[PDB]
Amino acid sequence: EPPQYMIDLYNRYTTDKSSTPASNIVRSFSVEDAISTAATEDFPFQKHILIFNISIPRHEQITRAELRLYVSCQNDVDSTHGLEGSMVVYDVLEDSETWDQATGTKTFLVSQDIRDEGWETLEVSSAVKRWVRADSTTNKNKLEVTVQSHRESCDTLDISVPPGSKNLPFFVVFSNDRSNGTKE
Amino acid sequence: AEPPQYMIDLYNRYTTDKSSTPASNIVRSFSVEDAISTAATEDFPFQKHILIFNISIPRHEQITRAELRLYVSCQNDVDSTHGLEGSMVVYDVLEDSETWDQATGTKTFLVSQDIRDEGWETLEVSSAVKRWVRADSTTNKNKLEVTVQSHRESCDTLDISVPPGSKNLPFFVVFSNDRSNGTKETRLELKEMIGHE
Amino acid sequence: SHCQKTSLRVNFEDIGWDSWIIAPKEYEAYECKGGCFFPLADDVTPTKHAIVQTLVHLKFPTKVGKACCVPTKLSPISVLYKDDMGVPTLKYHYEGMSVAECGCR
Amino acid sequence: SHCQKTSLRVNFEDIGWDSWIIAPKEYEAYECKGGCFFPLADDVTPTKHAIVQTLVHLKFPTKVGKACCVPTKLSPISVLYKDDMGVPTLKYHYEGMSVAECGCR
Ligand SMILES: *[C@@H]1O[C@H](CO)[C@@H](O[C@@H]2O[C@H](CO)[C@@H](O)[C@H](O)[C@H]2NC(C)=O)[C@H](O)[C@H]1NC(C)=O
Ligand SMILES: *[C@@H]1O[C@H](CO)[C@@H](O)[C@H](O)[C@H]1NC(C)=O
Ligand SMILES: [Zn+2]
Ligand SMILES: [Zn+2]
Ligand SMILES: [Zn+2]
Ligand SMILES: [Zn+2]
Ligand SMILES: [Zn+2]
Ligand SMILES: [Zn+2]
Ligand SMILES: [Zn+2]
Ligand SMILES: [Zn+2]
Ligand SMILES: [Zn+2]
Ligand SMILES: [Zn+2]
Repeated sequence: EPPQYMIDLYNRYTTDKSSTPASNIVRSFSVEDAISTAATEDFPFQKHILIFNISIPRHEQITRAELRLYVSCQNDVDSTHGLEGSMVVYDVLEDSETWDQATGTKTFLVSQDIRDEGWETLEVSSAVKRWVRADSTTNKNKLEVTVQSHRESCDTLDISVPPGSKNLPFFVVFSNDRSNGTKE
Repeated sequence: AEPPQYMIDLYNRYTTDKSSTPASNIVRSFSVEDAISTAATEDFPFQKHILIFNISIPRHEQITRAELRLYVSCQNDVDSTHGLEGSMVVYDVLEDSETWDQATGTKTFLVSQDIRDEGWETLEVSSAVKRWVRADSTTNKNKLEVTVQSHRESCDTLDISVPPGSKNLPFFVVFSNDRSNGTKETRLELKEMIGHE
Repeated sequence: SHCQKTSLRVNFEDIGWDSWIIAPKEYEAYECKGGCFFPLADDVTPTKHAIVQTLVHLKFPTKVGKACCVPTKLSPISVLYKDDMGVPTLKYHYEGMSVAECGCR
Repeated sequence: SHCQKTSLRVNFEDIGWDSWIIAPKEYEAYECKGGCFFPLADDVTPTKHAIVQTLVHLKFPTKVGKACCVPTKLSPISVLYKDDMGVPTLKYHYEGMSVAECGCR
């Protein structure tokens, strides 16, 4: 059930004992729900609205947050013509029940050019910091990821998302205690 | 021997239901070790007393206040019912000399005190003790000179009770606190208990 | 029983501390009586090691002992005494003389 | 004896903490064995109350027990585990898991 990333981090932290981590507390948050929209002529890219349930104690000061995605050409024929593209993640402030990027209000986080099939790491600490300080006005705690394939590439270059069950997205929040371990 | 009742009275004061907690947590009493007394002369018409103490306060302690308590009394004199009036001054002795008392050496003025009633007087001489703690090992201190000046209509032999007498001798009262707010002091307290254990 | 603070008056002559303690000659020192039995509740402020060892005790009671009931916080008292050099010393806060809280460690 | 730190390996399967502790599977928690017998030396960092209570026990062994040998300082370990919500949590310093120093209290 826990990601191998978390286990690798433990092995990393316990191996390199001569080097202390920048963040003492690390948590893993799997995706709660996903709304996927295929590419259209008006919007030639894959749209994914990812909903998480990140809840970090207020006595904790978060340092860094990672969004790990599995980029893969979804088992298509004639995929051997190459594999090149890019993906962009936006922090969603205002949503709407029509389409994905074709509505709402977003703040740009990270742009990532992709090549190798596999896991990518996107530093989206900014959004999580905004999610902790919710202020209860806008419906957040969610973000949208778009996957753009370059010319002469895979038809369905995308990230593995629900309702699939293999290599699903998840958050990694790096945090430390403000009271230096007293309250935590 | 036993500690002065002044220390006991301070304890009783602290243990009684006082609404005011003391300014200093640590209080010590240091009796006089030796005293050099010179009677009044024509050149210097006053009683001269050089008082030597053995005050030793830990360097981890920050002292707040020091009191020099003296017993002013007309020393069993004839015509002692003619009054008791005068003044006394204490100097921190910087440089000494084996000739006379005030007629030599180097002094820093501390306290001037007009006296009337026979009994104990209290002189706030915190200044001198602070210099004694910060010795710097250059000048010979840890001692002070007290002079007693009698007025016209007073006792013939107005003085303070000092050695070689044995009644109501002078003593120091040092009010102190710990610099590390009790961290370093309680450590030295503990090592004392294991020694007493 | 259960780890809790109990009363305990200490006369210094009985322990021989009358040889240097001028006052109060006798005081309330308190005592932590009782045992640290499973489960360890919040009222003894157990540490993780105390919790671990207790759980180990349940598993191996013949090899590993339970946590001990000890003073967690200590309160000072007013003490008038003589220094090692014989110097009369009065301390309004003489730290660590009486039990404030008890706990399992 | 002498209040001292001894070895103590803790398998989380034995205490049932394998249900939430992902890593490690077992660790060195250490243990404070021995008794606080007179006199209490510097090497057990005795408190004034511990000294008092020890002297009282010698005087009144039927009324007052000796000080207990307990962990004075505790050292953290690295722990990977699941939160109450099932959230995988990794803590480089999981405080209070192993004994650093022992002492008399
Ligand atoms: C997301 O996490 C939050 C925790 O903050 C969950 O909120 C709980 O929801 C239940 C639902 O009845 C309440 O009874 C609890 O009181 C809530 N806890 C808090 C701390 O508010 C929420 O259920 C989670 N969502 C999902 C889909 O798992
Ligand atoms: C004076 O006090 C010091 C404190 O450091 C002590 O060592 C010394 O024995 C004392 N001397 C006399 C004569 O009391
Ligand atoms: Zn927290
Ligand atoms: Zn195709
Ligand atoms: Zn590009
Ligand atoms: Zn003349
Ligand atoms: Zn001191
Ligand atoms: Zn005058
Ligand atoms: Zn006059
Ligand atoms: Zn006259
Ligand atoms: Zn038991
Ligand atoms: Zn205090």
